[PDB]
Amino acid sequence: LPKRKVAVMVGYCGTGYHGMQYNPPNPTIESALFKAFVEAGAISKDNSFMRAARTDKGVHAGGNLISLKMIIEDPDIKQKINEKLPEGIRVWDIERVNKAFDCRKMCSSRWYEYLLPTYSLIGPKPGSILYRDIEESKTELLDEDLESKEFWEEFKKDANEKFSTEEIEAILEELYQKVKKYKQLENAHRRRYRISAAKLAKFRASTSQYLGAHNFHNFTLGKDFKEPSAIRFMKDIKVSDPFVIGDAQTEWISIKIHGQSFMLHQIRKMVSMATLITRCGCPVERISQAYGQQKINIPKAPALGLLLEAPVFEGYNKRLEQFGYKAIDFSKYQDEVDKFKMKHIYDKIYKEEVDENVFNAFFSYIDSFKSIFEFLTAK
Amino acid sequence: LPKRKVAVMVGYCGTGYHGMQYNPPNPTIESALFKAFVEAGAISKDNSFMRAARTDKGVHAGGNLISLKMIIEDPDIKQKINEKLPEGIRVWDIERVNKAFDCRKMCSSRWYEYLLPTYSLIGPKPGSILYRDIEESKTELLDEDLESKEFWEEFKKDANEKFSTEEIEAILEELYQKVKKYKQLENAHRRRYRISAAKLAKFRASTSQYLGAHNFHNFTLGKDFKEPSAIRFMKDIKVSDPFVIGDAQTEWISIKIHGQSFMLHQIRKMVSMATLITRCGCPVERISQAYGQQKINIPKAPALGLLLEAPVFEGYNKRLEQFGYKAIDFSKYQDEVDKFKMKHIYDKIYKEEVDENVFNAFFSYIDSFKSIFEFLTAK
RNA sequence: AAUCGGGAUUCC
RNA sequence: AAUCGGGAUUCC
Repeated sequence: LPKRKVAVMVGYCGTGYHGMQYNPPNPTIESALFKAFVEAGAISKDNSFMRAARTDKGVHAGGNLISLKMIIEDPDIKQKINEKLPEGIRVWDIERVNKAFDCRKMCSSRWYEYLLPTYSLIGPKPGSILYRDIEESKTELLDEDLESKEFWEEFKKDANEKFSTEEIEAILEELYQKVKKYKQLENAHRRRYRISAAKLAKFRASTSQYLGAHNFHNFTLGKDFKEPSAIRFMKDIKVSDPFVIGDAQTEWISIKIHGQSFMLHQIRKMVSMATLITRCGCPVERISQAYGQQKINIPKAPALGLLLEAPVFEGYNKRLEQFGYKAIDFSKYQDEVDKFKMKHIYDKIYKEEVDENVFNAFFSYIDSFKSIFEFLTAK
Repeated sequence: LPKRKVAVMVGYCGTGYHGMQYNPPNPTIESALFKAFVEAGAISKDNSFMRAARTDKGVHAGGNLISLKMIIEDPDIKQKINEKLPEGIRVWDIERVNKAFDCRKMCSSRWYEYLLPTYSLIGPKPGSILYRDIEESKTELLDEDLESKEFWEEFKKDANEKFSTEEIEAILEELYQKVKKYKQLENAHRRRYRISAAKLAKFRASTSQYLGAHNFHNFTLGKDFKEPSAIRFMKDIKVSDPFVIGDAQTEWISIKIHGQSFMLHQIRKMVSMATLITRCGCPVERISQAYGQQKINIPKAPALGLLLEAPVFEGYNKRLEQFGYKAIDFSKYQDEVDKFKMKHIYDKIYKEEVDENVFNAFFSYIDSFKSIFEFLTAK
């Protein structure tokens, strides 16, 4: 059998793996793919290549690309690779490429998707360091939050009807059980929340303010203003209408992002900054100042909701001849990709939000901390 | 089938797991054991217990204890659990216990074992921040290192005979390949090393200075002097004679430690401090001052060499009646445990040292850093 | 991606 | 045990 270069389109669930890039001994998506290539009979041995995107730990992807030389001679090869692969990783197709094709260089654009529970937009709890800081803004009258005021007031109403004035604001048998029941009560109060139209409008205003070509040095752990890479371009960004899904009936929103290229954890930093602005009520224009002088520390959002929709290859497509090599279009798989998304990615995100408590953790930590200086009605 | 409380003795390889304690969704030794209990038919469902030691991520254990109620009615049950378990986790035996038995409380003592490559004792490289600091000690004449002087001089001799004055002390095709070949040369020079008797004597002197009852606040990430837990007692500690094992013919030493109880990463902090004292040549008595006033930051050693030999249960053994319940003695399995050690733990440590480059990483990082103030011939 | 020094949260 | 703010190393 001869060697033949080829490109493999793949989809996977990022949960339970240490990223896309091969990095032993920790199990990675590439490691599992390689293990499935020798079980189907397309790889030789020893060692060896490129990839469209290097998705971080836990990040899923409806679409990703690898490029390698394999024995593409068996008519039923992709079926064998899929039978030798776990249910959470699928190979959509195997299309041939040329020697000039570079997976990292010829990546024109990228489509990402972030699932976000709507209760992430509720303001901080009374008694938190961020609330008292926003309260300390009672000098310069900023924004006022009447929505989260009624939410936390209703939670305090429910707590006094379920507890009997237990000073359970202290921890380190039944007191453990009391505090756990209290935390479960807060989590259920968050999961019962239904977002308004004004909060969604503010969130979409910030997301729209992300659009265009800007310096994104404050949305990455990297060099500052006078760096080349910091300038990047967002082509499209859309926050979907909220929807309720799951047994717990949590409410979610889907943020679809279209970009040229991306920095380290740029998407998560952007989504976190948007949620932080929407939460306290800081002026939406304060996001533009994040492009400005003073460097700020914004923590990136949980990687659980991050999902790489698809990489685009406009440059390689146009430069392709009329006959001989097919174009790289991910829209030609939308049926199987949508089914796999719904089954293995989306449902896993819902279950892991309900159990692993990722998004509750993230914002219970934001209130106890650097980034407060930006959203403190003064910077 | 009725419920029956029991204690399971277990052994495992820590590589590829996130610790002993059950912590989903990350795969743990307890998670794999539970998955193997329902595949053999000893657990019901839903959820649920104690454990002798909570071994950190990557740490292996020739012996560990769990306690749970299971259906111990099938005569060939342990064989089924072992057939339903990966090769890297074994159940040695399943002996019954009483309701009073507490795995964490009645743990009398613990035997740990650390495998350490001898090249960890070689002093810092010329041009490192720690060398120049030890060089800055050319005022107060401390210790002088003639052993590592000839080692690094011989490496510089070999580099000039293999390279042609390439200023490859700069990085960020072939220059990458040049630097990689240079680093492989340094690693091979370390692996060819054979420890002397004086260095081993100094290492054993420090290890012996660990013995007795002392305040170990500087050997844990925790509270300082005026804390209760900091006082702990070491009963026995022995560094074995060096031995050469493996295809790469690396030289190792085995440090066996016997203690009452242990703090967070106490063993690794102790081993790292011993190696740090032996390396630069700081006075062995400086380890005693680590029990003293000034708090110091000592980084814990790689968890790869750490191996929990066995927990002891002297209190539960003596308080046991003459008939009815068997004593918890781990020495009754030494054959199978030694075979499993040699095959799955020790060989894995050797392979992971050669490949994953753990111990080379650790000490190449010590030279570039807080802890230098202790071993700088002045504190 | 992994390790380590500290600071913080969630599950333990 | 996991996440995050920075500082450092190893493999990339």
